Amino acid sequence: RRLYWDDLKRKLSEKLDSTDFTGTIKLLNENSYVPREAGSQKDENLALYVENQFREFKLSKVWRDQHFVKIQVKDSAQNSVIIVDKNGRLVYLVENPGGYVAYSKAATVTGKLVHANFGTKKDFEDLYTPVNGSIVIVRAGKITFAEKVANAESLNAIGVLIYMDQTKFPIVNAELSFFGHAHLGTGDPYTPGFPSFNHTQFPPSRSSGLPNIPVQTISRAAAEKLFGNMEGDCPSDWKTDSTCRMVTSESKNVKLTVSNVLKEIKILNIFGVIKGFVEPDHYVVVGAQRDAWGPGAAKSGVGTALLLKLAQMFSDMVLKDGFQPSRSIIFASWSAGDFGSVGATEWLEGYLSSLHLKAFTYINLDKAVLGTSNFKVSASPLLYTLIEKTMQNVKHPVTGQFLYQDSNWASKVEKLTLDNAAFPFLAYSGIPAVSFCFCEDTDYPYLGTTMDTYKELIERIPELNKVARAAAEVAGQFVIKLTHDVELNLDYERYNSQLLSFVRDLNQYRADIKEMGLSLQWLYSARGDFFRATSRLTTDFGNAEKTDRFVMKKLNDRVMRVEYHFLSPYVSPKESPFRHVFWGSGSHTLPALLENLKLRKQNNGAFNETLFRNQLALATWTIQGAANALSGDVWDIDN
Amino acid sequence: RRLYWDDLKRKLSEKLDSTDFTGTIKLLNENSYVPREAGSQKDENLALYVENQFREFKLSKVWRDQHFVKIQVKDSAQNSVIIVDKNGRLVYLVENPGGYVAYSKAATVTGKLVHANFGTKKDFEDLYTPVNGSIVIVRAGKITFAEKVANAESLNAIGVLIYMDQTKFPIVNAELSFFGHAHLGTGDPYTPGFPSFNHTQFPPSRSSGLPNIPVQTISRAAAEKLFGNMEGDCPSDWKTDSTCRMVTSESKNVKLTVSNVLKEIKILNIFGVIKGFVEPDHYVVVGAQRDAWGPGAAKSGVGTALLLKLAQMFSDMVLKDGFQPSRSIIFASWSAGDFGSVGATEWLEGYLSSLHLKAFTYINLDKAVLGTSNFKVSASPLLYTLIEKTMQNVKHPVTGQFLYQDSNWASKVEKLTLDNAAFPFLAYSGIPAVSFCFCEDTDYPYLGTTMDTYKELIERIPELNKVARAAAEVAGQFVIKLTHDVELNLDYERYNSQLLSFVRDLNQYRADIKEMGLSLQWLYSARGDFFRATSRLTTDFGNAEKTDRFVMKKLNDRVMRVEYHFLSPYVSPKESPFRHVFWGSGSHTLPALLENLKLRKQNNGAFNETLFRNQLALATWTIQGAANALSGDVWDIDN
DNA sequence: AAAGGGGGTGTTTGTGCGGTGTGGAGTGCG
DNA sequence: AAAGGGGGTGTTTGTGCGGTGTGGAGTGCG
Ligand SMILES: *[C@@H]1O[C@H](CO)[C@@H](O[C@@H]2O[C@H](CO)[C@@H](O)[C@H](O)[C@H]2NC(C)=O)[C@H](O)[C@H]1NC(C)=O
Ligand SMILES: *[C@@H]1O[C@H](CO)[C@@H](O[C@@H]2O[C@H](CO)[C@@H](O)[C@H](O)[C@H]2NC(C)=O)[C@H](O)[C@H]1NC(C)=O
Ligand SMILES: *[C@@H]1O[C@H](CO)[C@@H](O[C@@H]2O[C@H](CO)[C@@H](O)[C@H](O)[C@H]2NC(C)=O)[C@H](O)[C@H]1NC(C)=O
Ligand SMILES: *[C@@H]1O[C@H](CO)[C@@H](O[C@@H]2O[C@H](CO)[C@@H](O)[C@H](O)[C@H]2NC(C)=O)[C@H](O)[C@H]1NC(C)=O
Ligand SMILES: *[C@@H]1O[C@H](CO)[C@@H](O)[C@H](O)[C@H]1NC(C)=O
Ligand SMILES: *[C@@H]1O[C@H](CO)[C@@H](O)[C@H](O)[C@H]1NC(C)=O
Ligand SMILES: [Mg+2]
Ligand SMILES: [Mg+2]
Ligand SMILES: [Mg+2]
Ligand SMILES: [Mg+2]
Repeated sequence: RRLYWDDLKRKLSEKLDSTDFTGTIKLLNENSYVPREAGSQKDENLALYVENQFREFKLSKVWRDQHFVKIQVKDSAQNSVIIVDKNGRLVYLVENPGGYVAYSKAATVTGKLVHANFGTKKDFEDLYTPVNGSIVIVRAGKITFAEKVANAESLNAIGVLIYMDQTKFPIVNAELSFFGHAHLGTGDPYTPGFPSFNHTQFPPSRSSGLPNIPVQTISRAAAEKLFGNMEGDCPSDWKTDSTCRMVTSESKNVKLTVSNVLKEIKILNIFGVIKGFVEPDHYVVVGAQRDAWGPGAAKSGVGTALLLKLAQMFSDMVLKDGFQPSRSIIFASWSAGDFGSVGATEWLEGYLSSLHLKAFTYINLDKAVLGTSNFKVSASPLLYTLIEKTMQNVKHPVTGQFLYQDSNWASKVEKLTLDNAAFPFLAYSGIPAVSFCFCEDTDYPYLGTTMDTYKELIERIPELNKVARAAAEVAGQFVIKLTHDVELNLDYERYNSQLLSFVRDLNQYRADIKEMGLSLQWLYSARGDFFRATSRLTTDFGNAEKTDRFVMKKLNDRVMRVEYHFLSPYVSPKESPFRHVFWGSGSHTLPALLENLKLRKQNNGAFNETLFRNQLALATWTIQGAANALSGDVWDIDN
Repeated sequence: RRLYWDDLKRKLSEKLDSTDFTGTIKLLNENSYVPREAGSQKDENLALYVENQFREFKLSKVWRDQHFVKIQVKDSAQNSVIIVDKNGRLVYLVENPGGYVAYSKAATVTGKLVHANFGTKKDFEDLYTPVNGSIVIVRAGKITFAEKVANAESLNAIGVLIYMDQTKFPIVNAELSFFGHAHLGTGDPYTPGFPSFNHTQFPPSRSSGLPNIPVQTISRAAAEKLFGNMEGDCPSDWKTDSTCRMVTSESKNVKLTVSNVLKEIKILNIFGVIKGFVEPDHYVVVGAQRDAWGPGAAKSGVGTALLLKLAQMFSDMVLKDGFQPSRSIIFASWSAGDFGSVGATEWLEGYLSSLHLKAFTYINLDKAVLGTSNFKVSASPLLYTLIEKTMQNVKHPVTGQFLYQDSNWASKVEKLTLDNAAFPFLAYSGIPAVSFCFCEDTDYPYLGTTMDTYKELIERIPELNKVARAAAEVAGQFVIKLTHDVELNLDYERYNSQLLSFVRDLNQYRADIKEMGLSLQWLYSARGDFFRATSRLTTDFGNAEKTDRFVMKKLNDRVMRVEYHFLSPYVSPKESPFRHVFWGSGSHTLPALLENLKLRKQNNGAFNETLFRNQLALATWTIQGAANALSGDVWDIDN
């Protein structure tokens, strides 16, 4: 190898030092590209610009991907929130919101309005007033809109109102309207599990994650108007405004009118590839959402700029600096990401067989520059060692210190959530995924609104160029170290900590497990067997000669199957897309098993004996099968 | 390569010429090994003998596999079939059968007895007397017992009686009792989809294929006694005995008492491996059922003898003749095969992650010598070219002619059925599977009875040694050509015929498809795309250098994914184990789509519009995704 | 009979071929 | 207090360690 890690890192750094990220973001926030709603003309214009840029970079191949998806848009009739008397007579209009929640059911609901803090399950459980047959008003944040709506609907609430409170969203003007989607999932909600291509002819199907109650986003002024008609006083545990109130007066009601209409649109996914020199059929996917409801400077402008600049720099290094990737690099520009990563999920569903054990890592650039105080990572454990090594190399954009300051950062990593485009890659496809951001201690206030302009981003983050340079540096080092080395730099040994944590959590209910005719010895043995398999694999890697391309291919295939073997092989990928037992959603996951067992502990009566027994069996054998497959040949398994 | 195909074929032939198959079968039918019911002491003794033989052959590794499965056995109380009056009073006992149907519901049912020909759906549809609230009596054969019971149960019959008629089973004595199982599936019916290991702790689960009505096998004398109390005359279209009758007299009823009890038993799967010299992690599995209800000479003795002799010959060639397999060879001795390939299916479920894309072919030796007139093959299309090449080489055991006599043999190959141990490998695991037999035009009469002794086999098939030698020759040539060549000898191009046949069958309902807002252009394009992918792969194989181990590994992996890509990625592997869209069972298969569309054509009212639309979408995209994955890299797909 | 349709084969993938009235490769009939 | 239990850590996978009353690696208390 003419270029080693040090020389290639230096080349990446000197490419970054002469890159104008601020100019690219400013160009992406031009009037020719905003507003940039999914399937619009501006979205298609930016897709064509991205495609022409990928062609200008002289990538190995540039190709398009058209999907026809169903999304919700505002009707000609305006959604309205209205205070009505006990007899339904008009009192006074509250607000005709400018924003809306996509995939909210188009319906009119009237009833009492009661306040939940954030819509989390703890907020609903610890709430004095029962939320049934009543509209719940929740504050935006701490969970996705879909989670809030699902939690409210599971308690038989007839509607949801969402607003951004002053404390958590210190926006100066209270009339600002924002956008979200209430689909508890990813992709097109009307083509669950299948690619939504013309080939399917779009059969009548409907995802179970679609809400059945109206959902509406209202401005802070509208929320204060509603609180003016309420009585209860919010608890101090909710660090919210003093104007916030709990329950509507007994002589008033709220009529929520939602009339969003489904629209079928064409979304483009733009791809470019830098084909590898040793193993081109294996690749790292680098993706960034392109669409945005408003201007989307931080929502999609920063990610698209990072994608374009990374593609340019990597093409320059491969073509001019002599960089020779062993694997390929795919640069993906997703569309319809504001509706739940629709483009990425439909691409994953369309090409699942082609991406199976070929794409071994997804890097998400969405909202990578969102602030400057903290560097936050949510990723698969396989990427923890790579992230730690990158953090020890990349300096902080503002302070001269390296990003690696906390030795225990890995124990504070948040699980990937539905709002992240890396979640479909990890939980559904079993491809290790990483999402990182430079963020503050608080959520970005303008994210998802009409004030998410480039001017606001450059005002909130002066020296945005350096922060974007640092984000592109960590992403480029990810790509280089995942693609140039003879080893994949995926740490299968990091799942030993995950299994230990699961065993420790499950040991809290040993009395409950002993009350049933069950035992934890099989899960203990599975944890030990997985550790032994990882140690065997590390010994094999150490013994193998690096120049021997065959044995290293075998070992790298064993490493690539690690994340796939944690997808549940017992649930329907159509009904339960997120089959990952660690990071997926559904009763097949380990957290669901722990939740069911905790329900048994509380003696609430909602515990399901048979469901828990099946969960324990399937989880135990999923872990044991992952260990067995990682160990080696079928005859080498101990039992 | 010191040894080429000709020299190695000659070595195999000269090893076979000095092999005593008759002696091995006679030894396996000794009193120390019969009767050999699953989980019994004789079954364990034969498992230990097989393990000691594998160790004596000096195979690379010999290992065991213990499963604890639930099977049905006869109670202390005898099952009885009784003729009763209209008031339920005893008339006279018909028979206390010596055999039974495993997994039949233990219940007592009384009602009218009506005759269906074989229990096939056509037999029930074309039957004058409605079979509801009545016991149906069917002839054994032409479909599995489970299929008969499911067909009867779907029409609300309260019980099933099975007998072997004189015409189809020319057994001299009419008192012979036989055995079967009524589980519409494979594996342990009480651990559906999961390995049934101690790790699962055996949660409360139940397969949907278990019948809910009593099922009993009765002797021919008992059936004639029952027909003596019947009135109707069977149609001449049923080529059955003249004694057969249709419907019970109006003044008589049949009381069927079944009291089978579940028993948990330990079954052993004995394995031996001959590790390859180039790609040991990939292997061909050669399997044979060991257990049998009776003596099981043809049911399990012949297959086990063939397995032992093949293992001996291949170990001798690898150790003494210099044969150097590129891949490995696994010799598997399954147990509990009489209950629906329980051992093989539980092994597949236990090690699904380890066998995934590692086992690329399963060869089934069960009932390979069952006669001498015909050579019958049921296999995956990927193995059709290998089977044809083997047939052109192997001479017929009796006549000097080669096995390949009919040029159109491939169009007459029967689909693998539930009674075959290769069916779980093909339909569930996506591993190409082959089952062959030397059989007559009629079913083996003693198969599954207490007269399936070695004496009957040697009387019915004189020169059994030569027929067993020919069966071992075709199996050994299968193993050699699948394992020695640098190419896998799997013909992906044979699925072009399957897709053409599917398109031709679907073209019969173009008017019905046009009546709905549907089109077949996507399936036509999928067929063409799959052909283009296969042609591209053949061109790549021709261009690639054989000595280049890396590119050939890549191409062979592309070939190995072919059968796996035809498993439906949209159904639950637990609820629908047989996910193969061609050879599986369920609404996800292409035959199910055709059946639904035919239901639309008949205007019966049972057609499901939404189900058919989803079926068409999912089948179209399964075929298109298989084509896309076979074509190559994701960027090389045309659209 | 005459102008246009559905139903048709089966390797050169072919899904076309609707305009001519049989024929691309294979092939009908109102 | 004394003999035996459930609950406990967290790399040397550790699932053990129940008999001693704290300790394997880490570590309580009736
Ligand atoms: C694929 O399906 C989409 C719709 O799902 C088709 O697009 C529509 O085409 C009709 C007729 O041309 C137009 O009236 C609609 O406005 C289109 N919808 C959109 C969202 O553009 C498309 O034509 C289909 N493609 C193919 C090749 O059949
Ligand atoms: C507990 O979970 C089991 C599933 O493990 C539920 O049983 C299922 O019930 C549905 C109908 O509601 C059936 O279609 C399934 O076949 C059942 N599965 C099994 C394995 O029994 C059961 O209903 C749950 N209990 C409660 C109280 O919700
Ligand atoms: C695995 O489970 C089986 C039963 O499913 C256990 O075997 C039973 O063990 C009990 C107690 O030793 C005996 O009374 C039964 O007769 C056994 N059943 C059979 C069919 O043999 C077995 O002990 C379990 N293995 C482990 C290691 O726990
Ligand atoms: C036709 O098939 C559909 C499935 O494609 C059936 O609809 C399902 O009905 C069950 C309850 O019976 C629900 O749990 C499923 O969610 C439904 N699925 C869908 C996609 O709708 C439908 O019932 C069938 N029709 C008939 C008459 O049997
Ligand atoms: C909520 O449930 C309680 C208990 O059944 C019921 O009394 C109450 O009326 C319900 N709420 C509404 C708005 O009906
Ligand atoms: C079978 O169904 C028909 C139609 O409902 C009914 O009349 C008849 O009684 C049923 N058979 C029995 C044995 O009840
Ligand atoms: Mg036509
Ligand atoms: Mg012609
Ligand atoms: Mg303990
Ligand atoms: Mg210590």
